[PDB]
Amino acid sequence: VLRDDLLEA
Amino acid sequence: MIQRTPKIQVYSRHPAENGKSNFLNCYVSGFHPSDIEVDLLKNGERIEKVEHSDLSFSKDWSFYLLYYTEFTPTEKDEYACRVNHVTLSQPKIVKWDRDM
Amino acid sequence: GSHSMRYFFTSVSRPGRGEPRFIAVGYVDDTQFVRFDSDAASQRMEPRAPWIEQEGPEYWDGETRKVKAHSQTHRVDLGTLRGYYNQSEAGSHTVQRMYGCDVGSDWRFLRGYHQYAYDGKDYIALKEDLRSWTAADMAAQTTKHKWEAAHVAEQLRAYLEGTCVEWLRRYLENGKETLQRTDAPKTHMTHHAVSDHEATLRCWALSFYPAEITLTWQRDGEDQTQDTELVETRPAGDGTFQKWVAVVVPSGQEQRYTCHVQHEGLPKPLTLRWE
Repeated sequence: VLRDDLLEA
Repeated sequence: MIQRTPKIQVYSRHPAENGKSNFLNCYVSGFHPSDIEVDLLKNGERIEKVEHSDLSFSKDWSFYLLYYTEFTPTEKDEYACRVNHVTLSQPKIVKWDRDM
Repeated sequence: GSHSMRYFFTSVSRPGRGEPRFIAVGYVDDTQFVRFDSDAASQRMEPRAPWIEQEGPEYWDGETRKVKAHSQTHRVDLGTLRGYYNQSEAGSHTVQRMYGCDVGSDWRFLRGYHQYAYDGKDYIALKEDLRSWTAADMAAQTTKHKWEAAHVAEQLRAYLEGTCVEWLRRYLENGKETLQRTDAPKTHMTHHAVSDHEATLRCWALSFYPAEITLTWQRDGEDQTQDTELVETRPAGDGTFQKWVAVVVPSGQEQRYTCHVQHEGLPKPLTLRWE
């Protein structure tokens, strides 16, 4: 399962 | 903008014998960037029913793909893979050798 | 033995017109099980292994939501990084991301990973402790600061030690028939005369899984690397892998040379002799 959220760089 | 040229292997899925059905593979790897043109040829003619794997990459960030099609090796027919990439001045063509 | 779950993401800007081309693939060990392609019609995460088809519609709805969100993050990042590196709006650039987790033989969390590249070079990576970051250059120091202030590492670690492992354990169980089966290499040797006086011996390993393998030649029981040749391990296309190593030898002296094969699927390494 994918991570629920990715923060922008 | 580091560009790495594709490494190419052409081979069959199963040990080949004339007249017997098989799959022709062209494995391209080690390249960057990802845009790439890959065709399989039968006696120079582009084979139309050709599929490829989903784009992925190795730990050094270079990309790899597998292109493939069903085929039936014969005594006279030449099979090959044609590859063009921004790193190449013109398409590179690699012939299928039964023993490699 | 350990097992791994990894997701690989590639985003490529297309400045001329429109959003980046985005491709996501998920693997358990050497087996791809899901994919998303921004250019495909479905606009859905799609199955690529039978055992993931066990998951119902809620699974696909969930993964699709997240992977679309991932694609937006990467599109924004391409914009941001173009600015950090003072690049024109004209060129095409690439972001790549890989994250995932391993479990050990005890089926417990072993390792976590999260790494990020720009134009095929390291940009920023989570360290082995899952608590801090490695920035490759000064642009990446900016991202490092932002992620530290936002406590990204702590949220990532929770996912890697928790959710990530738990689903990996589930996939391994559901796909046990293939994911947990080792396929030992089918091995053989071919012989080719290259002259009246020399021959090539080629030692073949076929239909093996997982990909990791070691093939080597010995002469009279010592390793031989001179006058050899050895192709990179390559996919057969049916989920297994292939490799060969070759040596050139004086005709009639073939019996001196042995091919040695090491693979997880073999309780003991194999030794082949040209008979």
